[PDB]
Amino acid sequence: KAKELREKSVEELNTELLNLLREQFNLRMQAASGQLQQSHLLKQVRRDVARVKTLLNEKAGA
RNA sequence: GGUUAAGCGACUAAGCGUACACGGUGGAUGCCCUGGCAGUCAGAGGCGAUGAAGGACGUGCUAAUCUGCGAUAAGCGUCGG
Repeated sequence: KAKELREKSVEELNTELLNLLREQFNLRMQAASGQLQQSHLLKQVRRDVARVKTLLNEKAGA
């Protein structure tokens, strides 16, 4: 996914980041409620957030 | 054969002893090595304010401990195998 995400800019990657944070919250609410079933989506979204933050820190200037 | 008298007198085991058979307990002996000990031949001889040694807390689909890791948290990018 990093190859696709490198095309995006600092804005439109922050938007992506915030959207994955919203999705992570919603998955957390379903999971904690005990009505998620697909328990593996939490690993998927967390690693996606880590990827977006890595690309942000790369494009910051360092 | 009957009665009496005299003499002698086996068989008892509440428990115990010894022998043998079979058991219980217990964890020696034998065999074993993912642990150690002593060295040889090579390395390396340091880490730390770019925050160490060592820790607390946390981190999973996780209830706990160990291992790894640090709010990007059993992990993120890139390059090779």
